[PDB]
Amino acid sequence: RLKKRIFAAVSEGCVEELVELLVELQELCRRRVPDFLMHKLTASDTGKTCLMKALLNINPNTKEIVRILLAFAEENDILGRFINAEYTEEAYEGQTALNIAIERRQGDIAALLIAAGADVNAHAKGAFFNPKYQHEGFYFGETPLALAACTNQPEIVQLLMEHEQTDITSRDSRGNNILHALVTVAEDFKTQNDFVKRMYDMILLRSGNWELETTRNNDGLTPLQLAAKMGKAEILKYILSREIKEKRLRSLSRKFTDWAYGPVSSSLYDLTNVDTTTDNSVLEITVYNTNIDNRHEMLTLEPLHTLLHMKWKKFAKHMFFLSFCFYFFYNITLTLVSYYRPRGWLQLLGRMFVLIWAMCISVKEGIAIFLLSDAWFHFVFFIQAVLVILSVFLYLFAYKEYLACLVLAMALGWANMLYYTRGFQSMGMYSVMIQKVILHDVLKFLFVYIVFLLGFGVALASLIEKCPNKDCSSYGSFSDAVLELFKLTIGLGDLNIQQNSKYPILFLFLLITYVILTFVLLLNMLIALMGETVENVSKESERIWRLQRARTILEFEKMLPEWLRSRFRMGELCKVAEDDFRLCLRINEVKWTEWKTHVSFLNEDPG
Amino acid sequence: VSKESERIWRLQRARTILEFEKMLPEWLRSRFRMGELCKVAEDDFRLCLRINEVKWTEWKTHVSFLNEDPG
Amino acid sequence: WAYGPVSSSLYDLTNVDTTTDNSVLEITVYNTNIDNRHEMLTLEPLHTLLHMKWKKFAKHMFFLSFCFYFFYNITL
Repeated sequence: RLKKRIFAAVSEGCVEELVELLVELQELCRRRVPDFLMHKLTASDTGKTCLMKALLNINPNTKEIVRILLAFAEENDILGRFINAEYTEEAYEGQTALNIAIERRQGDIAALLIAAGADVNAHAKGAFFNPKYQHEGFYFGETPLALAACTNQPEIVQLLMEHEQTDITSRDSRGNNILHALVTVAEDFKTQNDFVKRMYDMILLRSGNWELETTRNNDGLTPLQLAAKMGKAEILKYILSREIKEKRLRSLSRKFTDWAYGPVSSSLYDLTNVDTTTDNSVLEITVYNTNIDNRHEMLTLEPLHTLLHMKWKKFAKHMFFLSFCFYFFYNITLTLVSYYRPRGWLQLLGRMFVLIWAMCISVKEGIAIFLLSDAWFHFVFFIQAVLVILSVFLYLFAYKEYLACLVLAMALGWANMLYYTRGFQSMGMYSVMIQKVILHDVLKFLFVYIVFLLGFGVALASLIEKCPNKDCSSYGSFSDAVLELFKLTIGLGDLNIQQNSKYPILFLFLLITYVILTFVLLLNMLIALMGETVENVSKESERIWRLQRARTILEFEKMLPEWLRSRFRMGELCKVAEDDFRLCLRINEVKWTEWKTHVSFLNEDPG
Repeated sequence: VSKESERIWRLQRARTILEFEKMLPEWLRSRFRMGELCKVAEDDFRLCLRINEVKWTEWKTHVSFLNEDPG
Repeated sequence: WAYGPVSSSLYDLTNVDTTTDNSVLEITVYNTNIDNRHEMLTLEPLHTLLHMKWKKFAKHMFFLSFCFYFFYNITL
């Protein structure tokens, strides 16, 4: 009944005199050696001592209870194993008094424990701090530094870094260091007020070198590629264009102004890990990522935009339109060889051309298809090529049923040219909105309409008597009924009433109701809906088209052999510091509002 | 209309849910019983429904809570 | 439960959960004389109560009734 009394007196905070008397009694009992104090001061079931039970429930009189407690612990020479005590439950392992004094936003007590000999590298390698599914657990970095930096306490970050025994480059269980943590936690502006970018900048500057932005966690990613894999588009915009104006820490930046004269200036970006020349750059990671849905804002940043534009107008234009010409001639050869079928020096060339190009397209699509909306045109290309090659196989055999496969393949190619219509911005937006429309509405409308068509078809075909003058009625079998309904929908047929029925007024009522239901209702309703969609799609058409063109550019860049890729090599070297020599990509600019005396630049005389 | 379509649809689905909940017999309804007890005060024991949340703007020292160690 | 920016509020359901004569959920839903039910079925415990009831049994019962109706109509 002593441990419980101590716990109650320190948690309730109703008085410090009670805990004073209880500690006096405890010392008197101890006067009759430190392990006794330990086992009588902590809870064995959950490892938690009195300091944690004191800091968890802070009352306006806790700064005295902490002082008295650690003073008593020092007067018996146990302060070490006491202030450094850690949980033992398999759920919050490793937690200490410092994590609790920081999570409760207490600064004074935080410094009080830091100065007394607390461990500043306490790894909270628990199951509540390294969770599996969110909303049950908080992952912050598992170090008091990262916990003081993720809950927006700059004062404690300064006090922790100004220390000596602390370790800034420590890596936790998942592999992350403090910068991977700040990248995994950064959310947005509308929901975070942009405090993580500032802590990133401060922590980076307080240790000036590339030691923190080069290490890899257990997936082999740096804070840059880690900000690109996840959708973090604000920290990426910060890191890609980070200009530092100080003198000694200028080699830490990624954009150096080097030419400025008046309002005109020529910034010189950096491309050391952004230009698809390594294992997984930031460009390839940004483009091929299909799990973020925020690629609207990540392919418009500073060097990525111009990198894509330069790659495009350097070789992707040529390769794209060359491939389009090849496809067009392949399809015209197909169409002519089919139309002029049999019901030579040049003809054999056409047939071998069709064969080899179908084989090539099928091979390429089978290769590219194993690696997965976004890429169904691969499926369409594959089906068309397979149809052509199967038809020619069956033709070289003793078969005449090849015409079906041939004409189906032909029609599929002519309807397939809409994929090569994405090379033109206007036409690209056009094709994208066509596909958006067929996804949005025509599918629902077709489902409903087929339901109605088949229902009323079987109804009308049942109402008809079987007359033995076969030209007596037109709604005969089920097929004829559904066909007459289709024609009367697209407005070609003829609506007559003397249909050999037995209840002709009922026949007329059903037909008029079908005509109403579709023609007046569904078509006009769908037209209004697709009026609603277009007003909302035209603003993202350019974005989705730009992302598709980026996919195409990076797909083409892989077909080239080694020496050509070494030959293009966007961007040229630029000595940046004492000895840096980083590749770069110059981007000129003009700004008429921010007038300033130019101090930082690489070259005095502008060129 | 597109701005109130979701509202009217949600209200219709609510009507349907509550319509279905009355067809079940007694013991099944006693078996589902959304939400679990939670001792709230000296002796309160009110049924409850937990709803987790995340807020990055209003920073404050936490004083009021039922269970000290988070689970 | 609050720890950092994450926290776990624990609402109350003593007269909001269709277990009495006329609760607040049933009164809110079956009321046909207000025309303000746009904003009353999106409040704190009502929204999640409806969502949990739905994904607990109304999904099953709804799809089962639809299947019964579809087979009845095809037989017809």
